Amino acid sequence: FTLIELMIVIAIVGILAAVALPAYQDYTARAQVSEAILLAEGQKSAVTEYYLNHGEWPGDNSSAGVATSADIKGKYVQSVTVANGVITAQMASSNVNNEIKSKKLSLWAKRQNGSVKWFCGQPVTRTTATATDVAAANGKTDDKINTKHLPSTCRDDSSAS
Amino acid sequence: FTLIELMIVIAIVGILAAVALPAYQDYTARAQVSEAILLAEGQKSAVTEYYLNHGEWPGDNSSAGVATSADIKGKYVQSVTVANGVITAQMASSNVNNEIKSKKLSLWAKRQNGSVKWFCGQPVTRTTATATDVAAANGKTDDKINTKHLPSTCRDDSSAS
Amino acid sequence: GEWPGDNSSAGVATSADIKGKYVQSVTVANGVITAQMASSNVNNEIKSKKLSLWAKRQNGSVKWFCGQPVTRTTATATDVAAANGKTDDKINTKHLPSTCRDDSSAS
Amino acid sequence: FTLIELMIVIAIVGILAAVALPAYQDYTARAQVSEAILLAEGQKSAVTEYYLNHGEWPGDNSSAGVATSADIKGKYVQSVTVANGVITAQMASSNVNNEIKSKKLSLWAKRQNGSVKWFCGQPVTRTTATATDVAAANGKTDDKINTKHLPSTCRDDSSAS
Repeated sequence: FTLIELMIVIAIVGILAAVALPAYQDYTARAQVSEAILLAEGQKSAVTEYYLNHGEWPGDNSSAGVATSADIKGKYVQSVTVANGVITAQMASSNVNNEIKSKKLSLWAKRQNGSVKWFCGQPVTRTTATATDVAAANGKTDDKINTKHLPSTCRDDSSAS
Repeated sequence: FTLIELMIVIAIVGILAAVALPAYQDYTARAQVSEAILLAEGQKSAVTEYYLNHGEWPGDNSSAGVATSADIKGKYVQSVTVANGVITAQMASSNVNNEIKSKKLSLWAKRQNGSVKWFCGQPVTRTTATATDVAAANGKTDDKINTKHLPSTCRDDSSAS
Repeated sequence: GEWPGDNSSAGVATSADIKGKYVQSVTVANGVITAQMASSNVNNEIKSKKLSLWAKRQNGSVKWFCGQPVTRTTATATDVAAANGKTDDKINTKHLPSTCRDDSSAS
Repeated sequence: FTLIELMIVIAIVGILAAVALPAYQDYTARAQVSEAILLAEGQKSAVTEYYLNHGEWPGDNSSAGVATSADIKGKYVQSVTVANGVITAQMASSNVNNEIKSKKLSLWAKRQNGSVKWFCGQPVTRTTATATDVAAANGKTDDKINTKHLPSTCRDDSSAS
């Protein structure tokens, strides 16, 4: 009945190759998400510049005069969009974490002691291109990204100022 | 007693998920610190200009006529200050490396073959707005930042000339 | 262009700095870094043992080496010296895995 | 023999912390180099002015009447020199990329449809202060800087006209 001991070793192996893997489709997502974060970053400039020139954020890419929603893109990026200076990009719809598939988070800068502070966080939009305060246009959170599937920092709401 | 071998694999896992992570609260700090570095940089201009116009550094932001201590700020920046042309900003007091929480380092330019050379390094202050030589006003090193928690370069003392 | 003679040359966590389980020292030697086994709850054998970490400059930048406690001739240099500590801290290549079997000579 | 799998993970870590870092002593150099580029720029004016006034470049700083070789300097700059209007500065001899340690590249403007075009590139010198064409005085390329360790643009030879 070392066989048991064997079948034990079998048994413990039996229930050892199942459900012993947390959150990795969760984890890949973050980077897979974060890949999307990497792109619209540059848009912030003319967005600022537009705000810099004018004092008002650009209502969008085109207000800024820059690459629109369906513009600048690639892997994990099926849109890149500005909203009254609030910039946003979307996850791809495949080869992703099945979860984060096609998700976004906005990028909104509200004026500081310094110039302004952006925010890597939830899909939101600025009340006006003129304003700095932005609105949590949540898109029923689909594009919104799990703060879990987000890293610790990039967990911002429109409220972020 | 493959169970041992198992419990070994357990055991080696046992003492594998503890203390195997150096210095990352240390590392984040650097950037979290370095974020603070990013801001007072612009102040150097009028500071120079003040020194440029006058031949004397500005005793501070206000001597220069520029954004004071509690002026220009944001994340990881709970002050930004000039001291006889020596400029300094402080770490935030939260969401930081618990270590570097609320820390500074000065920025002091002393006149060159060229114009002058600044220094990213420890909270210090210039002897006079007129001078270039600066004093290692150390604030008991709290605001002073760990050269470890600093990157290799930004390791300057008032002595830096 | 020179390695740090140690943690402090680098300005970083010294020998008795960064540590925990199975780590009773962590030390740099002219850019050659080393840590020691604990002195208990270990393999009674490997109890209190080390192996250095030395990078010598490449076609690429440089290549480190997980292997025996050694030290770099100079902080300036890349070549490192097999400061062997009478092999106590040195670790059995058997009690080491196949890869982490490097001597100062490793370049 | 998950131990193997372990020692594998060890092994792959074994040969993972060695030689997996290209060209960064190469990269720092560029900026460390480029720092040196930043300085002699202003010399171009009186150099031009000398050429502007006269029609001839200044044989040097002193011909122009400006800050000589061992003049204007600082970090990564252990000389700044003009050569018949061709200006040049040298890398420091420490705290640098051990490679680029003490290296130069000239700065030579040759007359255009417009006025003239300078060139950020290899240590060279102008045939005459009167001329525009410059000579690839190469100093056995030590001061000359690796086009790799240079950025893409600043890759000019005396021939650059």
